Amino acid sequence: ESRGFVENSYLAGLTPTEFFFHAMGGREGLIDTAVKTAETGYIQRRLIKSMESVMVKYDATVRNSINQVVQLRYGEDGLAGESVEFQNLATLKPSNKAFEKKFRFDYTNERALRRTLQEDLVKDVLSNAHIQNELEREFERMREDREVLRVIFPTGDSKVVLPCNLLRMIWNAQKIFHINPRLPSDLHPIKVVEGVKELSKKLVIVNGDDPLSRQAQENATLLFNIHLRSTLCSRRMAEEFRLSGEAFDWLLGEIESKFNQAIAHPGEMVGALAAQSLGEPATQMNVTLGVPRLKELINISKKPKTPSLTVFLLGQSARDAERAKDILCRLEHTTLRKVTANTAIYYDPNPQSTVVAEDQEWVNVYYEMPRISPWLLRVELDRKHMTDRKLTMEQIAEKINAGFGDDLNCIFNDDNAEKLVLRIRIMKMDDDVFLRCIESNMLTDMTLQGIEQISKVYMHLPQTDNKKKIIITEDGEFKALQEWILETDGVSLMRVLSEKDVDPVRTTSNDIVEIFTVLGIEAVRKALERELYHVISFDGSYVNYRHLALLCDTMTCRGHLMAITRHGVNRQDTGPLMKCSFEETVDVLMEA
Amino acid sequence: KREWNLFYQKQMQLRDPKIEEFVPPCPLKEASSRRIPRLTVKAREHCLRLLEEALSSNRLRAKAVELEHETFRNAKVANLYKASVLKKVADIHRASKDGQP
Amino acid sequence: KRITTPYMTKYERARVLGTRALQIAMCAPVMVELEGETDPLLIAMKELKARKIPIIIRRYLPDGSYEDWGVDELIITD
Amino acid sequence: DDEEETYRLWKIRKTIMQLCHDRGYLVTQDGLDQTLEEFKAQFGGKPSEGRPRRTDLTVLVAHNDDPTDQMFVFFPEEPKVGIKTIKVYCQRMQEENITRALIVVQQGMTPSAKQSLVDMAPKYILEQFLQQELLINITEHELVPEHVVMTKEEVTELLARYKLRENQLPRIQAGDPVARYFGIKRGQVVKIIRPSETAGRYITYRLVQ
Amino acid sequence: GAKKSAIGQRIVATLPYIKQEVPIIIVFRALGFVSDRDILEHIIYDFEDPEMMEMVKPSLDEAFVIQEQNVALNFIGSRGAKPGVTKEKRIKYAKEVLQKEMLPHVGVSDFCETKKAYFLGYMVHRLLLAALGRRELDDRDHYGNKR
RNA sequence: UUUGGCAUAGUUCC
DNA sequence: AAGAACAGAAACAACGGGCGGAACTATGCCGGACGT
DNA sequence: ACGTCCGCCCGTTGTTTCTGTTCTT
Repeated sequence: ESRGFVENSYLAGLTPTEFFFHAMGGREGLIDTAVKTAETGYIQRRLIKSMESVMVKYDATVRNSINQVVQLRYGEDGLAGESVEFQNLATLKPSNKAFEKKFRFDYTNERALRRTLQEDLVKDVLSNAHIQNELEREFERMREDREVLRVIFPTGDSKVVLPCNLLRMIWNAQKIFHINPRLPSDLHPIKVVEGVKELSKKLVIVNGDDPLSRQAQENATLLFNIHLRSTLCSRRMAEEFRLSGEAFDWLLGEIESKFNQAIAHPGEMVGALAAQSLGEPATQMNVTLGVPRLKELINISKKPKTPSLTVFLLGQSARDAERAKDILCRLEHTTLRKVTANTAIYYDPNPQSTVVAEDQEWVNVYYEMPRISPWLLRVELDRKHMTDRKLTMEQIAEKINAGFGDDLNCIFNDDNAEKLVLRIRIMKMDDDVFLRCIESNMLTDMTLQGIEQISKVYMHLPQTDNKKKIIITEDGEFKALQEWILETDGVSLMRVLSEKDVDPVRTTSNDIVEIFTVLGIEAVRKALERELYHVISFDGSYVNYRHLALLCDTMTCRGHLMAITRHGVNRQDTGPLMKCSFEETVDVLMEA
Repeated sequence: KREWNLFYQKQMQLRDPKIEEFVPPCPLKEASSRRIPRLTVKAREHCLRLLEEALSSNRLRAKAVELEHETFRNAKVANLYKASVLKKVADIHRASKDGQP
Repeated sequence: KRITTPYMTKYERARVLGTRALQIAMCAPVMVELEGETDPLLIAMKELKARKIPIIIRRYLPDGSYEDWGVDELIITD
Repeated sequence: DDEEETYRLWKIRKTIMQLCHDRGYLVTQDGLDQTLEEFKAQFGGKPSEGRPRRTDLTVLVAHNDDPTDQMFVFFPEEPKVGIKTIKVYCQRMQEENITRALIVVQQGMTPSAKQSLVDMAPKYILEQFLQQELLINITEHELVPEHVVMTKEEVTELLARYKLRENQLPRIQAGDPVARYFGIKRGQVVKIIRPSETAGRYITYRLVQ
Repeated sequence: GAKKSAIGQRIVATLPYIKQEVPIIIVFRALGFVSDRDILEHIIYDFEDPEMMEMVKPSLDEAFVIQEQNVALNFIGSRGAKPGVTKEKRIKYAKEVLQKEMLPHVGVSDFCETKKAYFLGYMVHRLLLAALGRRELDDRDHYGNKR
């Protein structure tokens, strides 16, 4: 009750303290509503100015006002956004045995043949050999497509967005032609195979006959052709759908018509479309997400508000907590102040008669078997922090020797005694002021362990299917594994990647400038797309991938990061009249 | 700042007489070698006598020379080699307190 | 050798319809027998359906070239 | 430590072997795949006061299309490589009749040395790689799609097919990490092959400029 | 650097109508107090506080040079709105500022130094208490701190 | 059947 | 074994431009003194 | 009765500093 938990409902009413606390709660909502609007409008305006003149040319390429290629095919496939639908691939997830049983078309049992295919067709199937060779080649092609799919889509996601809804088209064909599923059909599986092969030739995105053009078309229609073959497999047609001749012909005609209608029309203003599509969710939008994150990603800064670096471990460190904690120790910065307990500066010229009575025995043992200055620098190390990081006094001593050379002296006790003692002596320029500078440097500059600029490192098991490692078993399924993943504060990507027992493939940060300077421009494009997808989908919202790809390509087209500001807008070699209308009019005009 | 290293090394030059040379002998292995930084025959015999006293109290001079020569080979400078020999003497002292051979 | 798409895009359809309607409204001959219609936009749509609009669309490729497609030759999608 | 220094030398050597294999030079499978113990045995498990002294690890290898065109991989023993070291290396290249060479640096090179490397560009080609930049292979990172260097015959065919002037392609800086990995000069065009979410594959092109 | 690293924290005062900052001991001396014992009587009320004494020590280490009221006033007045070409006028300007624009609410008469010193010592003492984590920092949105 | 502007304040809608 | 002049690269400090979209009422103000 | 004088971020550019080269003694 003291900190504001309203026990009553709106029907019973609120006691005065709960009334005031509720008003304090609602004020925050009013403030956020009145605050987000201007920033959202400004972000949308900047995006529109950035991509206002990007168009789809009659060449089918996507070019800006200076005829510089942005995408060779819009959305990497050449289709329009408003004509595509969610669909499932249905050949990626099934195991080996299930996949073979569902897509093989056994022509040997012959009782399933008599039950599903007609009598005049079963004799043909059992007699011919060219038919059998074609039917085996079809399954070979499907297996190769399955492997390609598993490479393209790790983590086993079937859901995909493709232009023609094949299952609903099949349902419509069944209802239109009054197909009875309880009777054998008159569809020849060879007719099915030949029809699909001929159909795939009429779905042309890249027109040409050179090897380059044929390769471009294959890349442009690979996924849809894989889906088409998976759906119109002959065994699936014979078992599940049970179509007929005229039904199959109508289905092929409808597929051609819909694919041809779902192709992007030249002249579209895809740049402005993408700007609006990515900026309209902004008005409804321990790290930063939402409007501030979008602002940072659009105008890239070298100092993000909450830099982070998710780290994946390679082997037994991923499972066993021992090496996990060991890597956690290796990757976290730690100076001497993090472990020291207390320090003091004494005046003790006598090696034997020591002002401090604790060090007597071992300091005498050290001095008995051999100038120097009479002053001292006695420090005391906290036992809890000393033993937490698995540190050793010999390690601290050798680090001090490396850091200062042999112009210092160091004598240290061991963990046997309850008091762990380090004693330092030097082997204008007066001693006391020099020892205070030695202590101050040795406590804020020592860098015993860890990587500089890496402040704090967490260590927690993942709970999401994108931050988990997913493998493919020997039986072909997808199995999800839980392995320890780290999450640091502060970024230094190169050192963490170079560290022993750290996975150099899946390790990633969220600083775009760092990704650039370490991995190039294509990696920065992919990472920028992933960060934008994460910030957009945190709210559960959906935005078509074409708009994300267009924004990322526009930002990373010229080889260096182009922040969407006056700097990036005027860096383009465009006409002065486009730049004058944006964040700098008179200066640009007078320069030109 | 990197100005600290310049300040520090200036103050240590201002801390000159010449560094003392090595002199060859001794029961210790390789004791004629000048290669260990700041080492001497007297420091090696003092460490060998410490190892021999600890092994004799636990109980032979061969084991004492092996512990000294191993530690003088592994340590960065003779001042750390002597401190690590005294650390091995303290570990033998915990073994004798535990009654272990 | 023409490589541009054989369909008439929505923008080409809109501009052709607007220009043909303006031409009709400026007292120009029609290429179809109007069955009672009087609105220039309706007559232009009827002509487009009949494939009798006498316009050739000049499509500019980005490399400076161009292609002339008659309305009769372009598949009318919508 | 000696173990850590051996590990760093081994990792640098392995990455350079992978780099040469990608650049088309002729590196055998056994050279490509060496275990840490095998490297310890072959060239010293003790670096400090041991056989591997950042020398004798230099690699001379011949391109698969021309045994006459060969490349060096030098390991300076100095944390700051200098003008005289660069002159020594260029003298060795001149006497061995070698055009191209790599130089892995402990910490860095002075700007004078870098400019003295740039000056002899038509005479000789030398590249600087830091010790930290080679402990990992940036190409193997999953964020980095496959890059293919395109010949000037394919660039011409591509330009003719799309009717593009080279100004109209996307660009990639000559200081890019992958560009330095492949050793690409200005005017060459790289090809990017990456899988796609909406098409299944997408081939882009970048101009080094 | 070495000297800044050893000093750590120093206490400075931004007097009005003065070009830049002034160390606090300089102002206290300009008020007419010379002995470190007296200045610490004005600032640290209970001398059995070694942490407070150590915190104020680097501020007193800036008094190694200045030791007299005349030179302290000169140092203060050197940084006026219009620096003078003479020295007596600068010293008179320094005294005028310390008598007219520094803490007007305590007093403006001739004998107000004995109370201005106490109030400035209280300001420094409260700053030390804030730095030691013994009192909560104020918030501007608290409505007792408004008019 | 002819045409003032600058500033400030309040309010409506996302 | 020493010294000087020059030059390339970098740390810190100061300066300048940038900051939502529409719409509707009302009220005050647009320079001051002077006498030949 | 007119006419004269009087509140926060981050891209540029400067200043200053710190090492490397080459010639000479």
